[PDB]
Amino acid sequence: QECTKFKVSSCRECIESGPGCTWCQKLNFTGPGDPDSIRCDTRPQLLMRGCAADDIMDPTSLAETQEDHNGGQKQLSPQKVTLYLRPGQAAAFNVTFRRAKLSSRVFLDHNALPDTLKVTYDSFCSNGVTHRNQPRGDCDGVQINVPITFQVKVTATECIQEQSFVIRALGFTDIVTVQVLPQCECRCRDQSRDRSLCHGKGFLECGICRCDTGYIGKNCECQTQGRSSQELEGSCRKDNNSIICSGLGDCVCGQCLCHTSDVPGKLIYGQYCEHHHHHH
Ligand SMILES: *[C@@H]1O[C@H](CO)[C@@H](O)[C@H](O)[C@H]1NC(C)=O
Ligand SMILES: *[C@@H]1O[C@H](CO)[C@@H](O)[C@H](O)[C@H]1NC(C)=O
Ligand SMILES: *[C@@H]1O[C@H](CO)[C@@H](O)[C@H](O)[C@H]1NC(C)=O
Repeated sequence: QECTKFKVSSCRECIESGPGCTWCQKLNFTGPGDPDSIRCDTRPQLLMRGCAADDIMDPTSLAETQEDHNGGQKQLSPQKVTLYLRPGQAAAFNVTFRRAKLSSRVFLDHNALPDTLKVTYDSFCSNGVTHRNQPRGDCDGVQINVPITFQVKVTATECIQEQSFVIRALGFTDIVTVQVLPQCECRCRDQSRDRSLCHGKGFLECGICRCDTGYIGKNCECQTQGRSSQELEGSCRKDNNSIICSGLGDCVCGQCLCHTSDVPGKLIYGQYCEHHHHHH
């Protein structure tokens, strides 16, 4: 929790909806009556609905760090950082400053960023003052050979374009190079290893079948044979102002297939899944 979403139709659209949002790519996850957007929810919700660990798509903001050989750099480490940023979720990483002669007071800052990137600093000073969530790193009472730590937190407001920026301690030539990359795309299972997926009449895209022309259904199971995909839906809805199969079933090649329940003695029946029995 929490995931706010509206009629999401792809894994990326789900990820973009907020850091609490995750996407279930499980084949047939959306049973009768359930639209594609049910695939997008908080991790605990999907788990509870039977989405397995390998089927929850949930890329996360993260930092990778690299240090050059030695000399290299002396005072700031690490020398290279790569961030993968999911919108709304901070990536955190630590920069160490090691005084050599100067200076007693040390500030940490970065070059101007686009409005899409928010950066704050925690300062873990040795004197031992602590600052948190500040626009700049700031430590007084810095001493030679006793390293100080700054925690850098970077948040993107969108799926950003790959860019770089630098972090520097004021008065020093040292550079921390920060590579910034988006983390918005899902790594989903494609249909390469099974020609029967989506009945071999559509493309599998993070659990959703995108059916070839002349085929409809969650699994592309229904050939239309030019009966319009409308005519077909018409025998699944009671009136033009009503919803298909009462919101409780799928229109499967012109006929409602109703949600089955594990609850005794619940039965959803009728031409449009309109009869909701509690005593069957
Ligand atoms: C998905 O459901 C369809 C029912 O139309 C079925 O043909 C297919 O075997 C199912 N695939 C799974 C569970 O992997
Ligand atoms: C950075 O260092 C601080 C202070 O030692 C520590 O509490 C924090 O967990 C570190 N942050 C990361 C991202 O490793
Ligand atoms: C009937 O209602 C559906 C519901 O969305 C709509 O797509 C369609 O425009 C309507 N058709 C006519 C001709 O009334």
